Amino acid sequence: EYGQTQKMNLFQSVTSALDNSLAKDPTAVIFGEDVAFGGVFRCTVGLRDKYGKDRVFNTPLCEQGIVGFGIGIAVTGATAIAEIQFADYIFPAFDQIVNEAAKYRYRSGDLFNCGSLTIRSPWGCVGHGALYHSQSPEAFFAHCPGIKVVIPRSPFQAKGLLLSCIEDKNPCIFFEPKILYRAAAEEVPIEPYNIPLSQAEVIQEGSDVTLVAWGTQVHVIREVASMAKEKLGVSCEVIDLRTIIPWDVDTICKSVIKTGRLLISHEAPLTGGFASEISSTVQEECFLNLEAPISRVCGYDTPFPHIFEPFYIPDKWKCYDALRKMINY
Amino acid sequence: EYGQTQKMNLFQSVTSALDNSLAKDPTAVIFGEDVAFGGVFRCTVGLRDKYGKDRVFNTPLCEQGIVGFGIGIAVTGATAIAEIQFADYIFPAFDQIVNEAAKYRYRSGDLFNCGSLTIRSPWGCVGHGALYHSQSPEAFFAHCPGIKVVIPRSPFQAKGLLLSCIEDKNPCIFFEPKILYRAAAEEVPIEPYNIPLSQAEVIQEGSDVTLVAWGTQVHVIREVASMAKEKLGVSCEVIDLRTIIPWDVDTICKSVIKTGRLLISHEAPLTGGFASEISSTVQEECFLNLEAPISRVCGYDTPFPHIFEPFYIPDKWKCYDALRKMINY
Amino acid sequence: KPQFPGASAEFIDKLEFIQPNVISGIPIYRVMDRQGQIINPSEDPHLPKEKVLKLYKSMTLLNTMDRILYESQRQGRISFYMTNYGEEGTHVGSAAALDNTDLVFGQYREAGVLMYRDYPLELFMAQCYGNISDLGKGRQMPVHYGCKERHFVTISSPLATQIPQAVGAAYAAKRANANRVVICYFGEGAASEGDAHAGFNFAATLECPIIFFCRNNGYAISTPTSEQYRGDGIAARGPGYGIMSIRVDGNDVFAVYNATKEARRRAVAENQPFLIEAMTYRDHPISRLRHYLLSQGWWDEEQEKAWRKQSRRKVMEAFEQAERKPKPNPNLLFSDVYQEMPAQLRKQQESLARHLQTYGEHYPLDHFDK
Amino acid sequence: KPQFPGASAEFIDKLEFIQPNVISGIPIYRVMDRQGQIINPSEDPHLPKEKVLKLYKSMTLLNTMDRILYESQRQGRISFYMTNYGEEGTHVGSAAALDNTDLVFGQYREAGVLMYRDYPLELFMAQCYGNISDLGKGRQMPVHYGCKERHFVTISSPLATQIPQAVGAAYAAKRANANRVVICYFGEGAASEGDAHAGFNFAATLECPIIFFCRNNGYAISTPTSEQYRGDGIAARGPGYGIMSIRVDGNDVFAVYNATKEARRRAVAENQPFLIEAMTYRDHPISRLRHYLLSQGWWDEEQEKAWRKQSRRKVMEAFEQAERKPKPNPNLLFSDVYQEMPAQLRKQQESLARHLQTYGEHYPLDHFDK
Ligand SMILES: Cc1ncc(C[n+]2csc(CCOP(=O)(O)OP(=O)(O)O)c2C)c(N)n1
Ligand SMILES: Cc1ncc(C[n+]2csc(CCOP(=O)(O)OP(=O)(O)O)c2C)c(N)n1
Ligand SMILES: [Cl-]
Ligand SMILES: [Cl-]
Ligand SMILES: [K+]
Ligand SMILES: [K+]
Ligand SMILES: [K+]
Ligand SMILES: [K+]
Ligand SMILES: [Mn+2]
Ligand SMILES: [Mn+2]
Repeated sequence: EYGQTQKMNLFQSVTSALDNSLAKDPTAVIFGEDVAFGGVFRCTVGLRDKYGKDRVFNTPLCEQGIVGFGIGIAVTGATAIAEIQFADYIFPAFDQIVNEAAKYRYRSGDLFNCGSLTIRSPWGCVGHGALYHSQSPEAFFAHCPGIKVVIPRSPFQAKGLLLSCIEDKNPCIFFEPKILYRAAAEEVPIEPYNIPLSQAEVIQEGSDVTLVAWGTQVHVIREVASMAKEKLGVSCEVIDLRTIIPWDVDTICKSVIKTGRLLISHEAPLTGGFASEISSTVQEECFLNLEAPISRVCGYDTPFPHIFEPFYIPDKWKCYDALRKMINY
Repeated sequence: EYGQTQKMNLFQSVTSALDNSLAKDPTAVIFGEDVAFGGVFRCTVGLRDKYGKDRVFNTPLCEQGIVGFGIGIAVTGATAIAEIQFADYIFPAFDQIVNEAAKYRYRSGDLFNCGSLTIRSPWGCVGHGALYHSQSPEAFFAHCPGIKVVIPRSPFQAKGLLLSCIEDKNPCIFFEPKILYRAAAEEVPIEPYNIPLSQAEVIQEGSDVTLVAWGTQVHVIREVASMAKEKLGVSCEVIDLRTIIPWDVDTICKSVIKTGRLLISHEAPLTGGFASEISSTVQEECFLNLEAPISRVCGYDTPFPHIFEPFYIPDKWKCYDALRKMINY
Repeated sequence: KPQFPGASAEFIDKLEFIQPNVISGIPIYRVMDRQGQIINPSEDPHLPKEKVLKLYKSMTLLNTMDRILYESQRQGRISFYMTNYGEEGTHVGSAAALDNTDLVFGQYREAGVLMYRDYPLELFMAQCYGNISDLGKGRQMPVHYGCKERHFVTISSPLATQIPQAVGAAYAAKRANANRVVICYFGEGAASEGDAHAGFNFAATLECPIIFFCRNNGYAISTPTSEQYRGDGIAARGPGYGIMSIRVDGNDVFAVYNATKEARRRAVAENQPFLIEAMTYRDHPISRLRHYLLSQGWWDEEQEKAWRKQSRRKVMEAFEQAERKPKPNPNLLFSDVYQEMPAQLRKQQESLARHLQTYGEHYPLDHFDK
Repeated sequence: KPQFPGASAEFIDKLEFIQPNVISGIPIYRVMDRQGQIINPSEDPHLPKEKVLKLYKSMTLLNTMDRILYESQRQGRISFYMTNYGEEGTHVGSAAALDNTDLVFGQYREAGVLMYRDYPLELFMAQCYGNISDLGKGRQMPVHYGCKERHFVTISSPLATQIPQAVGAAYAAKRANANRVVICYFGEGAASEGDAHAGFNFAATLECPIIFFCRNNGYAISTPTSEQYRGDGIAARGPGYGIMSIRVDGNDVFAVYNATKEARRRAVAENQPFLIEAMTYRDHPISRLRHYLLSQGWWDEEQEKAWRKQSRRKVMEAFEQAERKPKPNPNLLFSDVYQEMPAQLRKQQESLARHLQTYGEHYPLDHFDK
């Protein structure tokens, strides 16, 4: 379908995406803390030697500066791919993102824009990251019209989605599940390709219950579906949301009209998490089809803990038990 | 009930709250941009002359500094009441709030805390504030365990709620609806009093539909209830949520079990707004009681516009039309 | 001999703290005195008459427009207005020293830059009124000007955010290699924000052709500079970032012009940042330039009278046409959030159209287009 | 004579940019040479033997603990570890110059401060293991130490956030009037964050008794200082904020001690900030102090051997007890989010307890308390 492939883990598929972008776009540059030597998660290995020190470069240690700087590059029409080292450290740049990047086009009547900006950032739990190496900030950004928030589940998905972000004419935040960086490899096309933004993917068809998740949590719900089928005779539709905003309301609603049941899962805390937006929307569009309450299986409403991580995450047993109760409602 | 009262508009009730706090707490200080001369909305008039220039003082123009500074004061046990000049300008401090203030107690095992910190900020639309003088940021903060977010509907409510924030042993954000600062006065007790946090108030009992809102939008839904009763024969229960997080789930659920219908309204954009958290929660607890889908009548998913404000806000006609459709479902 | 990678320095064998010199700070560069007299002939730029008259007419025309729109604001005809008083010479003198395609970022006090680049009175007015002629589509508060044609990036209200952005634009210009500087205006108040620190440092380490233009008028709203900083103003910060810095008399268009011309020349050639701090008041740039014109034989009372009259009429013609224009179609509240309109945003647009069909009598529809 | 409120300055009649001096920067203060010899007798603090031996033993005991926990991290027994190598003298020398109740904010390289204030090996270890003895309740990553009893504010991972906080604590101390300084440690990397700019400026304008202690080791992870700033290190920034500044040899405990003692004395008396920049390497503080001890007759090979042995045993006793302790009860994941536990958080706590009753065989329950 896509030409020659090779086995890549998530970090290598990111490098491949970034390589293909620099090769085909003479304006593109990549910048952030420690990107020159290859990055702390190895996502930029070899790019500076290949493309030059004026295209792949270190900034001072200042997240609000990195984002402000990226916006100014994009204001001239050049592709700016900014890295924030951990998603937990995106918050200093929150005003640059929310008040500036997201509103740049609207407030100028489209005289100016920073659509050629993409911010990439490692995201999600890692087993031992505790408070500041584990966060999933996507719900903070979902409430800000004018930006796109995109999260891949795999290497193949990551390269296609990142290329779409980079080429999309809106400022994009691309969150890379850091626990997958060195996890299993899959086949990833060597040459550029795109996966559409704002499109969910039904990765497994089912008739009894719709499961929705994104990032690593997609693999958790796939396993939950397997446990449901085997232990309960229950047929799950598994959906990778992929784009957080603008999200693919139609695919989720069409699945729930078929099943009549929805469970949404995410690592981020329950309160204010993005599952509440999906739940309240599906409740509005599929009210008459709902056999049971939409269930949200999320992290607890606490900061992300070090030694208690195993008890914090919405793991497959947590999801399975909720699904079981939902099936019995 | 509360001793001697006098007529106060919202800004005067804030000054009264702040006066009473400084009088009774020798550690309390108030600081921010332009607070010394009385503030740009007059909330600190007379306090510096009364309490001294070391207790009521101007900071440099730096929101991340103001919040960081307030946290450090509170770390020693002293009351720190920080002002951010417009809620739209709270974002530079977002990392100080979310990563620092909210997590201070948890991450230290309660060895250290900044519970004696309160951040107050003008909030909500004002007729002509456009993008950066109109915002309602409360949903951004609702997804951050460890802080409290509190929004009053009136002068009486504002003083009682602000005193509770200031004395509460958790970092609090108090959002003051700036359109009410100079609006109608009401009777406000001269001496200190408290209104409990995390408690909604049923301001008008009803049997057909529950309306929920906070801030200025409470007055809008009160009017909607009056239009429903007169035009439709419909009996509305009107609820002021007051505290955004931790919110009063019980009062909202108990009302919806009685009515079977819920409409939530807020000025903030629909997607990711706090109505989705309320809706998804009530859907979970009151699933079997729901006669119609929970309706959310919110600002549009755009930045807050200057000349189009009249068409943007979730006004009484917007709310009324949704209520009408919900009643007919 | 010290072997530390962080700093190039000798050893010292005695304990000695470095004291700031704030009592005798960076001196203030001046070309003409308060009587419009050139102090040092070798510093005279000898600008030609046509150009000096354009500086004078731009400053005064701005001041005329300020008077009228300030009154408009007072009567609530417009909702907000920031004036340019005391700032006319910093803006027109610096603008005159740029190339026309040099990209400008600023905030609230930069209307003079646009005036010098011949932005139509009609468009200043359209923005303050949010009418159909506004390219900003009436979306922002008044005085939030932007012009793509005149390389003037749209103003936003959050202070200092444009400073690291201006650095990114300067970096991109460096790579594009077509000999352009960026200038970035901000007040002394805004210089306290973390974003100023970000921008100054990124410009120096990334080697960007940018002029930082700080307007120091001694006040940020009610806050005197004694509450804003304790060093020697903003100019003394520049050297600590590795930035070449100068302080100038903001009431002297020639001093502002000279420092900006030289900062532009060296920024573009060397790819390095320059910091100008222009001292102003919250002795006036217009009257000082007026005295200069008279001593040259280049202006007189009769021309001054005729010009006050003509510029008042031009502004009033614009003002009245601006007030009489309709506002943009309310549909424009939904476009440009993203480049394309997401299907869910379009649904909100359609729900508004549906709403206005039933409830339209309750909205101010007669003032809006279509 | 200039009449500008923003700056105290003369006029100048010639155009002159201010150039940074980075080639010959603020000189590096040194008390003893690389052979442990006092260079300038009038600068010798003449610390008594007992105190100098405590500095030496604290530095070496830290270094012993570093060796072992670094190995522990390598084998995945602990998940993370930051060492203190090259930083032992900046931390133990500065700590020795403080009063015991002076409040300390820092980050990753400040374990030596705690070691000097006699923090138990058991508690260093309990934190890295997240075991039941941790007062932090196992909630943060390893090396995120805090001790309320020893006035050492709990470390958090986001860089530079503690700098404006340390300023607020210094302000509150000023008002409380009981003669206390705050010290705030950060690296040269973290000094690029907007929060450093915030803290430095607030300290100067609000007149706070704070010492800013910047450790400049030439690197932030992979980033050399040539990519971090272009001025003369961090010390040259201090004066631009109105802050008294000094640069010291971070390998010289006596230089660090002297500068900190004098900064503390003047900060508390005058209520004003001081900036110390200590130059280190990413020639060693331990071996330099060792040479000094030998020249005094205060240490020898036999004591060095006996001390290496005893400190290795103390660390290994702590290490093994730390590994054998259970982890805290999983209920502690829910407490201290707020001071009280909100009813909805308690409901989540109860749902976990319910979950673990059915599915407990799938969780590592045998390592956790109750
Ligand atoms: C981030 C932020 N905080 C606060 C404000 C409110 N504000 C608008 S102008 C101003 C003072 C700006 O002072 P300065 O930068 O000195 O410019 P000047 O008004 O003197 O020209 C303030 C505090 C704002 N627009 N943005
Ligand atoms: C806000 C933020 N951004 C990035 C990081 C990742 N990070 C951890 S240490 C470090 C380098 C810090 O360098 P410096 O301040 O020089 O201290 P040093 O490690 O040299 O002692 C970085 C970038 C972080 N913890 N916080
Ligand atoms: Cl403003
Ligand atoms: Cl880190
Ligand atoms: K993009
Ligand atoms: K509080
Ligand atoms: K701005
Ligand atoms: K920190
Ligand atoms: Mn100013
Ligand atoms: Mn360093």
